[PDB]
Amino acid sequence: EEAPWPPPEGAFVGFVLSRKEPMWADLLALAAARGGRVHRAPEPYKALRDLKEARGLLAKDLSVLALREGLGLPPGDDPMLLAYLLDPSNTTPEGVARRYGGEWTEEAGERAALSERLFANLWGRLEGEERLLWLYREVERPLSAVLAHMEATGVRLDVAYLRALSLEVAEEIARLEAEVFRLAGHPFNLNSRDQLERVLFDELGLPAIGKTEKTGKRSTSAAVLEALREAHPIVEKILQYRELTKLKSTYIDPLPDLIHPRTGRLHTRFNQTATATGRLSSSDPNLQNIPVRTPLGQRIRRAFIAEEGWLLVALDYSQIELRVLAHLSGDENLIRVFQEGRDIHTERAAKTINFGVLYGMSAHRLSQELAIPYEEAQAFIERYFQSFPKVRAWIEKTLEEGRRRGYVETLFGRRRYVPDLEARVKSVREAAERMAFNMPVQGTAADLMKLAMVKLFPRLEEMGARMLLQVHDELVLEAPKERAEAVARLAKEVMEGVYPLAVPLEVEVGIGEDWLSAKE
DNA sequence: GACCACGGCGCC
DNA sequence: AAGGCGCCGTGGTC
Ligand SMILES: [Mg+2]
Repeated sequence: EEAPWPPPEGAFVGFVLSRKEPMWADLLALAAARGGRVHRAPEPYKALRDLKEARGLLAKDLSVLALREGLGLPPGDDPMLLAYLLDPSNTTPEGVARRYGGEWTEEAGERAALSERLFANLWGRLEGEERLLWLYREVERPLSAVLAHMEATGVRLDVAYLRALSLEVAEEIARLEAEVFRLAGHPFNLNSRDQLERVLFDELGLPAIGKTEKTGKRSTSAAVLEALREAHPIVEKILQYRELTKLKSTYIDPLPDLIHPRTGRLHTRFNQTATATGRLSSSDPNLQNIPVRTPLGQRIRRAFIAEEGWLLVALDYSQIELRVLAHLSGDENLIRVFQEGRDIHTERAAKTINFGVLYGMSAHRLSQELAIPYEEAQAFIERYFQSFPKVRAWIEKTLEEGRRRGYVETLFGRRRYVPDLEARVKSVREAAERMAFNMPVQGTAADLMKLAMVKLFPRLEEMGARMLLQVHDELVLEAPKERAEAVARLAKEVMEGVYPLAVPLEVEVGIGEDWLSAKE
């Protein structure tokens, strides 16, 4: 089938990177397949200019690499997206190939022919799946182009500020470490939970409460240590040591070393086929779990800044999952609460209760994750459902359907297969139930945010603004100072009106020089 | 160098 | 708020 480069327009592309991150990868090889032919590019970088779109497996990644090189090469069809819609457990090329009629190799030509062949089969599987096709055409496929922009754009980071902060935190860690070592009566590796275990529960003879899941060792987690916060001063130091080292090792130290030499910015990856619910994920590095709660966490978030002459615009959906719950269940009362613009919670304290049913929390975990009366905690949970009968009925209906079909679905029909709903082991069955009825909620919220990104992106391009980050129910944009206000106002409207529900969606928006101040 | 499992923990 | 994730250091292996 081998023919000379270039391929005819519309061909399926195959490509090989030196490493998984497209912003950092060397393009080792490039090929394309179509009409019973395969075309291999003599020089991949040059040949990249001959393509009009990236059609094939991992299309977005190639598109990002093209953007890095200053080329406009939007991602198109991608068999990975079709398979992910069919079954969100389809997360890798390896598995999708083996499942739908091929083998994922390390040769571009074969990857091109594979892309073509797999697209043929998958597109066949999606016939009759009207709603899955809608998600593909209206959400996933167009979203892939938005994600490519975000990845290639990156976000600015105050490196010098983080470098200075590292030295400050290092000294405080030293202070905690030396103190812990004194109390232990000896020095040990504080980073080793095994060594720590022995020191706390054997040597210091402190009470061992819970056990680890897989190996049944005596846990040293924060939930456990919290309880011993008064039973020994060493516990206090250990918990402070944990926060500082976690944030230093995970964010403060690594991030500055990841600045791209061409862009001068930090670039993450937004993985589009990585979760069981339809959410995006972020990696290399993960920019969806940057610290925000503690004082030191806030210091770190301040390092994410706007380019000179620009401002960050931060938009957050308010309680989107609860609003989705109101819609899906059709519960009159819950719906009323939002319609009348009242704070559902008043309708961390009583909030744990309201945000509690979204995953069926343990009535016992209410006296712990909220410190209540325990026995009396499992007594108010009935009133919750007494006032929201349609919610219980919805949960019940969801599970019943999940058992019969073998899957649950979001408002738009995104599916997740949950096979353990009839497991004969209680703990397993019940864990499965929690996954099952959470996904229509978390998944619908993901569908909505994705659709909002798809609608918003073209509007931002028109205004010379950029989309930088998504954090599940949040967006961070970057706009020129003279257009920031207009951008903020427009984005809010797009997000709030993405897909009208039985209840309004509300969005909080802020503008600032950095990620933290942009909220306040 | 590389991979993995685990406990642990950061965010939504 | 913390079902859904990704990264850390440790500990073990090849
Ligand atoms: Mg794990």
